[PDB]
Amino acid sequence: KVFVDANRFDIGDLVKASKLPQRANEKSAHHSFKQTSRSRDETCESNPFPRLNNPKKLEPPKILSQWSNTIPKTSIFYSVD
Amino acid sequence: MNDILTDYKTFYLTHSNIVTYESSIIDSNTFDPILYPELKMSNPKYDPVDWHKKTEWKEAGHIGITTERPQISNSIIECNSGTLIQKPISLPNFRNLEKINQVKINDLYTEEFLKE
Amino acid sequence: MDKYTALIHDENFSTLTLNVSRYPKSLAYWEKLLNYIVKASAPICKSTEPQLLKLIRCTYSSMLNEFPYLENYYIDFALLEYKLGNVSMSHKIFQRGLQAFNQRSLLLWTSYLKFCNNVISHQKQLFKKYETAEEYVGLHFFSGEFWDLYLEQISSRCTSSKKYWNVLRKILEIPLHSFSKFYALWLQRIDDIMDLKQLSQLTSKDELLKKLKIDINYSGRKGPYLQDAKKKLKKITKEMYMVVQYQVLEIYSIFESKIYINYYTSPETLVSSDEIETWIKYLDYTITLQTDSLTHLNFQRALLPLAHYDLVWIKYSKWLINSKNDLLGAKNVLLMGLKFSLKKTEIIKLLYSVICKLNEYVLLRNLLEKIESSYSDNVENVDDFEIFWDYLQFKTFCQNSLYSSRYSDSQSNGLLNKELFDKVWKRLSCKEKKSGQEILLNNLVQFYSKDTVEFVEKNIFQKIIEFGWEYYLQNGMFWNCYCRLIYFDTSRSYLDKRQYIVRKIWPQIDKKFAQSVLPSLTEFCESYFPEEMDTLEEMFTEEP
Amino acid sequence: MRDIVFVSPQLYLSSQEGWKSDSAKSGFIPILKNDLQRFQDSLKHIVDARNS
Amino acid sequence: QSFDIWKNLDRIRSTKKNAGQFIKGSLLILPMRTEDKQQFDECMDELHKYISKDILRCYPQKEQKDEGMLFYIVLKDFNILDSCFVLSVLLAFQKRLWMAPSEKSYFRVPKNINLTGSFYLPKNIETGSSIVEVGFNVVPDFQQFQVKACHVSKFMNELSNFFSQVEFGKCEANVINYFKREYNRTYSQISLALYELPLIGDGLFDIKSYISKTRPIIETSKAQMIKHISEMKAYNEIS
Amino acid sequence: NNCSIFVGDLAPNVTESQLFELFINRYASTSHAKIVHDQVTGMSKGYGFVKFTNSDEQQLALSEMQGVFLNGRAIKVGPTSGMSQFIYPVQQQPSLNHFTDPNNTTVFIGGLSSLVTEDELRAYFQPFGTIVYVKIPVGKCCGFVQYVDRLSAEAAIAGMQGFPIANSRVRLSWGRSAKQTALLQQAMLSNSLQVQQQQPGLQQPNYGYIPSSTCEANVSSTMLPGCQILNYSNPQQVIMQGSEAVVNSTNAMLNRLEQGSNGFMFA
Repeated sequence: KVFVDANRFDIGDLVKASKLPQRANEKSAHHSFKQTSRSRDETCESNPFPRLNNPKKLEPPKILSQWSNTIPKTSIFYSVD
Repeated sequence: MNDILTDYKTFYLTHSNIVTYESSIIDSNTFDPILYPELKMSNPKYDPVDWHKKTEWKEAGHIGITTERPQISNSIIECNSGTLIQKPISLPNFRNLEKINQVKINDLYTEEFLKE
Repeated sequence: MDKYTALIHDENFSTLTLNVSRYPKSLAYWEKLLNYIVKASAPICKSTEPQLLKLIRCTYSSMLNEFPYLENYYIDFALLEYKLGNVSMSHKIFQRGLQAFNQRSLLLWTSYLKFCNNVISHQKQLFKKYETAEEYVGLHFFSGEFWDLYLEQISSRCTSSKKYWNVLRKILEIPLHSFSKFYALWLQRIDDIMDLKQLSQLTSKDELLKKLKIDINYSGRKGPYLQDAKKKLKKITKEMYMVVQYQVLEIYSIFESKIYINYYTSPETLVSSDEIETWIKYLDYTITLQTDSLTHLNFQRALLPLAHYDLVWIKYSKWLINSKNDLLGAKNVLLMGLKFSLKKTEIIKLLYSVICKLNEYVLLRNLLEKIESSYSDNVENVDDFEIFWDYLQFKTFCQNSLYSSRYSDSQSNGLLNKELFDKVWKRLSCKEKKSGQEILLNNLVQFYSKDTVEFVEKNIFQKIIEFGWEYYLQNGMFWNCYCRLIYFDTSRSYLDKRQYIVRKIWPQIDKKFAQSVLPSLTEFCESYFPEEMDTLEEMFTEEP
Repeated sequence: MRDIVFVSPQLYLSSQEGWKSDSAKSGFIPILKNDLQRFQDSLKHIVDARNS
Repeated sequence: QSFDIWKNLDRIRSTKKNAGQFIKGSLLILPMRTEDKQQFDECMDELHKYISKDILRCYPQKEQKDEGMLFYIVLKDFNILDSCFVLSVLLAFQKRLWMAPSEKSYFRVPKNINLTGSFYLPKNIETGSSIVEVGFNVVPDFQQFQVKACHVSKFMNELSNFFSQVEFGKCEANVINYFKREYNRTYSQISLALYELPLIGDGLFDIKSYISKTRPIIETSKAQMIKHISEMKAYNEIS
Repeated sequence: NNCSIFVGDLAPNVTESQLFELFINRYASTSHAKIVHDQVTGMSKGYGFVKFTNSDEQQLALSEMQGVFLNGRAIKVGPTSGMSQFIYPVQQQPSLNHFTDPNNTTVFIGGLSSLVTEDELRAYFQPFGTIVYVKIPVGKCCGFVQYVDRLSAEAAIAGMQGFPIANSRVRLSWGRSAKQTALLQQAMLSNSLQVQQQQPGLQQPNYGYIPSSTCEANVSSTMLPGCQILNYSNPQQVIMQGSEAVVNSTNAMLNRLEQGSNGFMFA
């Protein structure tokens, strides 16, 4: 209802208005991946347990590559894989 | 100790009144027999009432292993920018910047049990 | 007919509304009903019926009053009211949303400030609102979007080019998750310097003259002078970068790489045993830093996923008690813990002691009135004994507070009050349905007087002997408590009470019922009556 | 508002006054007026377990 | 010093360096609770005979609980002495009902009692000890302030040192009714939360779907726990 | 190393088995291979990933498959992984001792007076969490307290530190189990490797369990999240958490006070 950026209330009509309707057939036949358009009607009954449906591990805090040589090379805990 | 404190919370609430209770409250050790038996359940030692050099700042994120983490002395993370705009902020004072890789472990298991 | 009349007479709307109002704490029913109401208005505009818009506003208000921890739906209804024309109602919805988390929710501050970047029409009020967000929520770990937005607003609105340096210098000491973008902005803005006189934008001139041994008004060849300035400021920034990098790397690699859920799902959800444990570990780390705004922020962040598990409520209440000596804060914590937690035993038991330390006992009586009226004066037939016993201790304390003593030796009447003994006897008459039977029998024998022990032995124990109920005659712990009542008298001698217990109790109990009494009476006889062991053995022997 | 009634089970199953209303009070669920008997007939077993 | 209110009032009038001027735009709200009304009425009539109507106002409740009343005491445009006097009298009276039912003096404070209370102030304060602020207040607009475990003279000195540093100003006109509505709303919410306490099991959680939603999951978690116990037993076995 | 190669522009009649046969067993050993198909249609999009163990074999396969005939078209098996300022942080390992293991939940206790028993030492460490064994070495004035939770070990070390047991101050640290100590003694007598093993996990996620929760004692459980669902028994099995737990614990502590006032147990 907020983060999908297409079911947004104030600026969702601007997203739904100019689709760039791809009057070229090659622009529609180029991409062959899924759209994954999340509708507004998705409720809490779908995906009840967020850990069984496989999540992603969060990204680490990125550091500057010019100052990457001063990282602590020894970690606190043993991390596997 | 938990059994004694729970039995005292059972007995004292059924055999005392506010007249005895309000005279027993002292401010030297904040002692209150209704609430003090509840906080003393978890830890056996409990005090009633220089932080960076203690034995709690050093093993905060991980217990057993001690380390002297680097910090900033004149930290401005608590002051709002409405007060920091009044004057220019001084240079950051540094400490413990020579132990960013050095960590020590009080290894008692090898020294007292393996190597006797 | 319009869409509102067709919405009333529709068959699905009544069924969805009754399934919502049948189980109000099922959030999926609320979301299906809300999506059906929004689907009923496929054009959403100001030209629709206000008789349906009032129903939409009442539905959102009921959903946000039933579930105030939903972060996205305050944003949804606030931008709905912004779509419907007005912004004062949207500001009221944002204010009650930020009050629902008590000013410590990062997403609502971020969405409210992205809203306020267009609607405020005033610069000083925007700066006061962003400084309020700075002093309350500005120490959040994942607040990169908030500080990026605030630096963007400073770089777009301010023309003096001084407040940007101040705020970015503050950010270079805060342990943020996305922190290296701010260091990269700092390093490319040091590169974007034009002369030496802009070094007064960083610090004062005396701090440059003392710590870095550099002067602003040093005239001459300022090329290598400014290059040495850049090198020394880059070295200081590198040292502070090592400090903040070690802090953020420690917090991530120990704590933040384990928590996968940071949002409020539902009161019906389940959170894994890893995440609860890592929230407790992260808050134990957070208490040690002793930064108060960050500590209250991280406790609110831990109240975000799992406020129904009641552990972080009691932990934050105990932290406000012992570490700060701010106990009204813990009282408000335990008051708001009643509105969300499902296991309301330990929070109310701690809140009793919190109220009793404050010496506000009319508030305690008004609180206990809500428990005794929540059952409609039927507290003796409750399944959970932990509610009734924690009620009964402090109700006995209140009855000792109001009424004076009846007995001698300054002994006030405990559970044997006219408003208390009937509630105990109403529970003891069930004998198989209500647990905690022997707890009262061990706690009604704690008076130790001459007339009060006789009073207790006359009201219940002689009445159990007179009726002859099967459950108390079968259990030997009942007779153990009855013998402990007489044997610890403070007025009788030893020989008279010993002759009493041996002669006029042990022949009274049944011989065929002694199979469950003898494991409970043998311990008492080995405890206090050593020479009376073989006498009791010859009474309960295998042959007549 | 016509053809509406505001009701919450938190004040009805606890048997308190003001459990139903016709005006927009904060914290009540709006249901239809003709289905209030269907709401009262649905929570019969909880009231029967509360009385007994 | 002594245990009398008026001697400490004379002392706090003497050596507080021209403390006769009141505070511009000053407001204080003390919500209190009494068991009975008839004992409260004589002390409140004596207080209105001592303190004027324009400075202090009183607000009753709606009698919803019928056992525990809630009375607002609003001190508006008050001086520093009348605030100390009113707070000393009310903090003595709302604890004398529990400690000393036989003393029978509404303006003489005994030695066995310690003054401990909680009073609200508006948010627009500027302070630039026994009275502390609170963290995580329950009121959206107002700030709760705590005093704990003091004698009479310490209460006088601490309240005067608190009001000599704080700076009030620009209060809203009908903020009293706003605080009344918000206070009644918050405590009606927690009273409804206590009303939700018997309705946990089978009442309003949709148990019929919640059992079937978690029936394989708890079984697989129990199988994981049994596998954890067996793997721990294999890990601790010497063999 | 796990070098990854991205094959692209494949034909429609090429499944994962044909890609695994063309990638593995040809002068290399591909560890994994997966063709990225559609989300709802099931057809392949023409792209696939192949992750091998060695980087040299994957580089040789990418150099040999550059332009090979793959189901009538090209293979395009060039590598996918392997001047920006932002790079992910990389770390080494602490070589897995018994201090730097986050799953290490057993506490080594020392400094005893060789006088405390096993049931009494159980009674010291009982309310901090559920426990599995309290056995101690004889004549060594030390012991081992293994919990199930790591937060329970944190609470035990944070509370029990500096607590004198029988007029003798305690020393709390970490340590391995008895079998791992015997393996370390057997590997240290010859001094060949002296390598340790990590303690096994919990096979997370675990929705029912609540950490730092103890229970000593039909069951009609509603499995509500505010209460407790499952728990570890006190020796050991898995028990469903009933409603009459605080009642049984209260009866047990009253029985413990009654049997400790006389001297039937010292714990």
